[PDB]
Formats: sequence, structure tokens, C-alpha cells
Amino acid sequence: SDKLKEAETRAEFAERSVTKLEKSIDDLEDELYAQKLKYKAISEELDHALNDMTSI
Amino acid sequence: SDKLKEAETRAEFAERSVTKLEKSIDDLEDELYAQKLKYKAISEELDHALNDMTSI
Amino acid sequence: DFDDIHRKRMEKDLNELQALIEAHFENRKKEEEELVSLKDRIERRRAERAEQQRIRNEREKERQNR
Repeated sequence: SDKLKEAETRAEFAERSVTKLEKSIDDLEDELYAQKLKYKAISEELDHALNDMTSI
Repeated sequence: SDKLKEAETRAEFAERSVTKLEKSIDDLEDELYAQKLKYKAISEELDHALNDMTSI
Repeated sequence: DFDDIHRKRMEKDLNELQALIEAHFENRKKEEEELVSLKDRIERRRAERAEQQRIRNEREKERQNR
């Protein structure tokens, strides 16, 4: 009884923790993608500038 | 005994999930931070370019 | 003397500019569009993972609720 109470309790903590972890993971990944897309927009600004520089 | 076995297995699976999620989070964090530093550097060199233009 | 300034200056005056423009064009083309498309793809996979997590969490909470 002690063993299974312990196991279920720590398992519930594990489930809540892992779900919080998944929210964290998604937020981090989406923020990373947003930042990377901003960077690529900046890169295409630079690439338009380079196309101008094709003047040389 | 049956409940104990099932609970222990569920616990171990969730635990290994937890560890793997942490590792994934760490790696994505390293890459995102590297991107962040890259962005700050590109912006700073862009501003230096702007000030160089101001000079000449 | 002063006759190698042409042969060391005029060369890179055009070749370097054109080559760097080519490098910037190819790097932007390789990088930006592929990165945005890949991030969208990973976002779709992430949404599917979120749906799978919600379904599994709900069914397990339904069964285990005692």
C-alpha cells in the first residue's frame, strides 16, 4: 500500500510536470521559429540590397 | 501485486519521457540562444554599417 | 612602380563586388525561404503532437478518475 501510494503520487507529479514541460517546449519552439523568420526576412532585405549591389 | 506492477511500469515510462523532454529542451535552447546572439550581432554590424555610411 | 596598383585594384573593384553579390543572393535563397518553410512544417507537426497529447491525456484522465 505504501509502495503503490508513493508510485501513483510521484507519477501524478510526473504527468503534471511533463505537461508543463510540453507547454514550455511548444512555446520555445514557436518563439524560435518566429525569431528565425524575422531573421530570414532581414536576410531577404539584405538580399534585395545585394541585388542592388549587383550594380557591382 | 498487479496494481503495483502496472503503476511501476507507468511511472518508469513517464520518467524516461521526462528525461528525454529535458534533453530536447536543452538542445533547442542552445540553438535558439545561438540564433539570438547571431541576430544581435547582425543588427549591431548593421548599425556599424549605418554609422560607416554616416562617416562616408 | 605604381603600375601594379591597377592590376591589384581594378580586379577586385568589379570581381569582388560581383562575387559577393552572388554569394549574398545564393545564401539568402538557400537560407530564408527554406527556414521559413521548415519552421512552418515543424509548427504543423507540433500542433499534431499537441492534439495527440490532448487526446491521450483526456482518455487517461477519463479511465483513471476513481
